[PDB]
Amino acid sequence: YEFAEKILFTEEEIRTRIKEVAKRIADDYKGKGLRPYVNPLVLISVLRGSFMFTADLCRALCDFNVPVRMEFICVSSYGEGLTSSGQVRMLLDTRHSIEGHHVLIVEDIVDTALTLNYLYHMYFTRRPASLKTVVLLDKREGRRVPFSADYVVANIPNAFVIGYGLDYDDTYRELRDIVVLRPEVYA
Amino acid sequence: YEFAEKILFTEEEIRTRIKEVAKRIADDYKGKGLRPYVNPLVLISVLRGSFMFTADLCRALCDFNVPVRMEFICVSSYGEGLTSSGQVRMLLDTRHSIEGHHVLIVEDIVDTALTLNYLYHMYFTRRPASLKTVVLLDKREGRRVPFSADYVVANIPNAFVIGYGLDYDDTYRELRDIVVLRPEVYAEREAARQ
Ligand SMILES: O=P(O)(O)OC[C@H]1O[C@H](OP(=O)(O)OP(=O)(O)O)[C@H](O)[C@@H]1O
Ligand SMILES: O=P(O)(O)OC[C@H]1O[C@H](OP(=O)(O)OP(=O)(O)O)[C@H](O)[C@@H]1O
Ligand SMILES: Oc1ncnc2cn[nH]c12
Ligand SMILES: Oc1ncnc2cn[nH]c12
Ligand SMILES: [Mg+2]
Ligand SMILES: [Mg+2]
Ligand SMILES: [Mg+2]
Ligand SMILES: [Mg+2]
Repeated sequence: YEFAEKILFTEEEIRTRIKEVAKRIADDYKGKGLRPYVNPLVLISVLRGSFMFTADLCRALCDFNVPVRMEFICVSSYGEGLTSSGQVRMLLDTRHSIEGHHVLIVEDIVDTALTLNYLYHMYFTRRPASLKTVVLLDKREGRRVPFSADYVVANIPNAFVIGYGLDYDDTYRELRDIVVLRPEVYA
Repeated sequence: YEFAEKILFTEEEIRTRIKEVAKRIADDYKGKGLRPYVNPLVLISVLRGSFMFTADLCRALCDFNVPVRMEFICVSSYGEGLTSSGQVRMLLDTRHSIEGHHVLIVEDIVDTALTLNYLYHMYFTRRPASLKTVVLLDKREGRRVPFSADYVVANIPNAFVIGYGLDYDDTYRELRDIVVLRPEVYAEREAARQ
């Protein structure tokens, strides 16, 4: 791992926390009567980074018997200095309607929050029975617009992290652990 | 699982198998000199069902120093049914070009092979340095079109399997094990869908 300045979390620590987050979620929804086919917890996994987080979480949720529905969405930048408001081009949206459904947006990391806030406001207008967010890493200090995630696996300083789905120039997504990219490397 | 007729593979087994499969891929691509940034093995994950196998496979590949670049594409065929629609819907293609690059398509299951047959043909014309496929499960007793994947984790009998990314009407994708869905469960649902 000589491209990393430090180890933030190992696969094990990540695993543990996810299970804790999943258990909290399960309790929080114990009342909503979530049932397969008719009333599942919809996970709108925001591609690409979220793919790894989403895979381990839906399984943790399953441990706690939470019936889920995976929706993968792919967004795209309109270009630098074109929106500011975090507007993104929807390349692939949910296959099913979220209207009347309990929805949970899944992101691997919230930093400036521009996109996540835009998405939250977007799905919010589609009238789901409820709408919350789960994010693996939260850079609380990086906000460019105010935004609070309902569930967070870990808060992190403003370091550039990689691994567990997170990349730098499309590299390192496959790492089992979350680490900090060495400044020597990204230079 | 009360909705299951049986469990074909548990999480542990799938885990060991993916591990062994990754070692093979590692050895096989050794001579290609895969390197991060300059020459990564391009993994094309076929959403949606491929998401889980893809997540665990790239990590197993990482265990063997295989640098990968991830690509998620989406193509639909069975919809929320039990049988192939026949047609394959290209809803999302690669972000970047695969030309000149070493590419490996990652699929959860190959049955009629209409999907992969469609994919392989599309990508072959784009001239990648190489193109191979890895399928978690092969229901070889189901081809509508011929297709031989370069890596198969497991062969399965002709039965509807769910779990580990694989669904029936967007359900059961989160299971840890791969199990056989009872026909009385989808039958009741299909009827409800009717
Ligand atoms: O709040 P922000 O400052 O936007 O930081 C977090 C976002 O950036 C990343 O997505 P990215 O652009 O890397 O897409 P990716 O998930 O496909 O890698 C990450 O994957 C989160 O979406
Ligand atoms: O070999 P074939 O007979 O083509 O069938 C196998 C394909 O069908 C399924 O995808 P589906 O269309 O169900 O979409 P999904 O991955 O999004 O569930 C499966 O996930 C493979 O893509
Ligand atoms: O530190 C970080 N690493 C990878 N992707 C992101 C997104 N925002 N900030 C990031
Ligand atoms: O057994 C099966 N379960 C889920 N997807 C598919 C596609 N082909 N065959 C299926
Ligand atoms: Mg992201
Ligand atoms: Mg990124
Ligand atoms: Mg598929
Ligand atoms: Mg399917």
